[PDB]
Amino acid sequence: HPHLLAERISRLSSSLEKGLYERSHAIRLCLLAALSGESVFLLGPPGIAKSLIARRLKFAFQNARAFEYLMTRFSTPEEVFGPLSERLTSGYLPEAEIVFLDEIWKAGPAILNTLLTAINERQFRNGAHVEKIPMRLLVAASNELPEADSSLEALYDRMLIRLWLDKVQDKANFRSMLTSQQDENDNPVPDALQVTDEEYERWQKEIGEITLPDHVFELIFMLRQQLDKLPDAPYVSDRRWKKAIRLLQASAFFSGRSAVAPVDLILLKDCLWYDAQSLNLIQQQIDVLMTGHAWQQQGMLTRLGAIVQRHLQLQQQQKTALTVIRLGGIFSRRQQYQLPVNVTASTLTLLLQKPLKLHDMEVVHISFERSALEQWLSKGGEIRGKLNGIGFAQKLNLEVDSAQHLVVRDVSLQGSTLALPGSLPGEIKQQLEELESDWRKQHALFSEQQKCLFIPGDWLGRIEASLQDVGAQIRQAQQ
Amino acid sequence: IDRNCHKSLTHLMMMSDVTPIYFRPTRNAYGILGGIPQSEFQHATIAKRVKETPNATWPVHAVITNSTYDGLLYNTDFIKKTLDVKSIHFDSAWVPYTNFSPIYEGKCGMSGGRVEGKVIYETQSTHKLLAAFSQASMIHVKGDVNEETFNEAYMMHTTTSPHYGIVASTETAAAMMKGNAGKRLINGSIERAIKFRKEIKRLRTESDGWFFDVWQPDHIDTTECWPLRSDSTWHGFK
Ligand SMILES: Nc1ncnc2c1ncn2[C@@H]1O[C@H](COP(=O)(O)OP(=O)(O)O)[C@@H](O)[C@H]1O
Repeated sequence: HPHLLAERISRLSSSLEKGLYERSHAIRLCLLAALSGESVFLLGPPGIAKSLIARRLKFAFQNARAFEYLMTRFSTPEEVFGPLSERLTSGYLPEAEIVFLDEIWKAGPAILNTLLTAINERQFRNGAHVEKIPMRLLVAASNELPEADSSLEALYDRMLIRLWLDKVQDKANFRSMLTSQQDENDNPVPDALQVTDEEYERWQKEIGEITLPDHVFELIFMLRQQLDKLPDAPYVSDRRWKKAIRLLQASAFFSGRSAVAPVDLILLKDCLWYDAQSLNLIQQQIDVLMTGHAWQQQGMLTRLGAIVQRHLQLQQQQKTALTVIRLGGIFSRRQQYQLPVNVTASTLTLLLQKPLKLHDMEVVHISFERSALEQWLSKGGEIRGKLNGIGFAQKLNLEVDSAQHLVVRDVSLQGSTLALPGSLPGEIKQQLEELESDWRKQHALFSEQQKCLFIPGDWLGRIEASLQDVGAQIRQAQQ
Repeated sequence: IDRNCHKSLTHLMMMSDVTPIYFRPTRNAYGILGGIPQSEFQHATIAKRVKETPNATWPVHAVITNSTYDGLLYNTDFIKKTLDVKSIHFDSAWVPYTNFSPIYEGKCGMSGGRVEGKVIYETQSTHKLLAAFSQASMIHVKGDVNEETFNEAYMMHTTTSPHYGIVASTETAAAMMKGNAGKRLINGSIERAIKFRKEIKRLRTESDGWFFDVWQPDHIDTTECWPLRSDSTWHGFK
């Protein structure tokens, strides 16, 4: 049942896009805020399809009312909500569903005070008491930006989505747009794709039931701390973070998912900035976060770089000697330490060059105990080691060498430098396949949730390029 | 705690279960570390690294290396007002003389008055640039501290039989500087230092070849502390 919901939404927005080219980000975003109870703001020059999107989304319902109003410098509240006789609000805003308000940055002080109460509580005073408003989508467009210290910032800080529209730039998409025959006043939405009033009240409750994975909280909390490190970043209060959770839960709900997906963080690019200066800062930090901490992009770079450094170090170890390192600290006797990641076994064996006659017999390999080698090289004493891997741990005359080696002395005071038996090294290939397998696991999640309708198309060229860059580099060292 | 800390300050963080916050002092290319910028003392900076670093509360103590190992005094007139710390420490282990000269007013923690709600901690060395036996130090107090219970912590590192030969020489350093007969040693050391600075520039141009250079401004005619401005090239601090 949840899988069939993503197909019905994809077909609903298909007819809405027919007639407005290069405006998929301004139409698909308004559908998410209408089915979840959010708002949206537009900005740009008058004439980039800003009022038609408010009159196009009403055809996707069955009981929607349009309201295209233009705020002026001498506008009165009695001409916006309805003149009083108690207020004749027949087809305006208190009983409408989708209202449009253009040039909102020039109304009076009484109009702004009424728009703040119709968003948080969906109520509006009517002389004495208040009443509910069945508003589903709130859209507002303009052209200029408000002041830095004014009373108009109380409404801008409450809106969620801040769309950034612009004129057309592509030449291929302008040919059919210049001579379009699609009418903007008909009903291109079929009668089978329109939702009813019963399905709307049920979807408003199932949004809050979406679980919040632990991996998603690690990216949202990190993004909040990243914005605090930049003094030029816009100030975001706790009210925006509470409404941002509903935006991500509603996006994955209509995409055939039951939990919050990490790909839903792309919609946060239009919910933090406020002007043209902060526009290039919010879209920049999210692009690094999505291509650095979302699918563990940088998490694989800190491990691949260590393999390249380790591959060059093993070139002089894989003829074969054994260099003993000195452990740190202030001690009287010059203590020695074993090898770290090179050897890990407990009863490993050690070879030798010139053979000696120990205990009146020949030997070709001597094995030492890891639990006994760490104590003799630190606390001192005498070491005990068996011969040819058999017998008991007999005592030997082992000492330290000037070139950091293991010289085994016998009854004739002869030297014998010990060494470890040798085997793209095996350690490099073992550590590389584990990192390469993690890239396929992170790419498998991205090769399933990319069909989300609420994702901009221009971001697919940057997220996929970031995953292919690591894959092209991890396959070069294995050549 | 300051980033440019001494070996003694490292063992302090290893014996107390605290969460220190390290700063980022300025530096050049010759290796001479500058000082902590003024942006690290504002109110938007102290609580900035507290929430980012897990397991950290409001800082109740601040250690400032003033001066550093090379000898670079800071500006205490701006730290005592901007830095909102009720326990600001000044590591004055290299300047036991910022009082007996008028070119040091308002440059150290002892110069000025009692800051309301704060206290100045200075551990000036005694057997470094004075005249006393080894194993001697002082603890300056500018405000209100502890003494009854604090004496128990002092006895944890000091034996019950102190060596009076060091104590007699420790107070002697405070008596050798009192009066005009002691103030001539501070001003006399400055006059001999400025004279040595002028002899380097005199033997540099008149010489035929390379010669040593003193890290000093182009104008050293005055007798005071040369400030590090922003329109100079001798300090090289960006
Ligand atoms: N970028 C665009 N692509 C396609 N059609 C557009 C575009 N901009 C405007 N239009 C068309 O112009 C008509 C009027 O748009 P209008 O409401 O004046 O836009 P705005 O509200 O931004 O001034 C609409 O029916 C729309 O189809």
